[PDB]
Amino acid sequence: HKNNKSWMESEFRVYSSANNCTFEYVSQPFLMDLEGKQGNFKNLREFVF
Amino acid sequence: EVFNATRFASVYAWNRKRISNCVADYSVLYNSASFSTFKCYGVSPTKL
Repeated sequence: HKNNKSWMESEFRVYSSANNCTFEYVSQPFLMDLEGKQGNFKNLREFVF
Repeated sequence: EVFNATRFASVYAWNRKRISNCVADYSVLYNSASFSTFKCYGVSPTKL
């Protein structure tokens, strides 16, 4: 967004409609950054569900 | 936000608020001397 001079994320194309909401939770982001450059000797993420 | 709500709801479009994953303290309800009607069915306010 040029007006706010920052990157924004609002086009949530993932889903069309939402109904029958049963749970909602928001908290701090885990293990993320924000840069488009190139890096060397960085880290790996591993999750188990 | 439901009991002390700023705006009201029309009955034909009665609002419904879902409450989950948060501490419930129903003692705050009958301790507040602001409800002229308090009737329960299948449960008692004392044991809530």
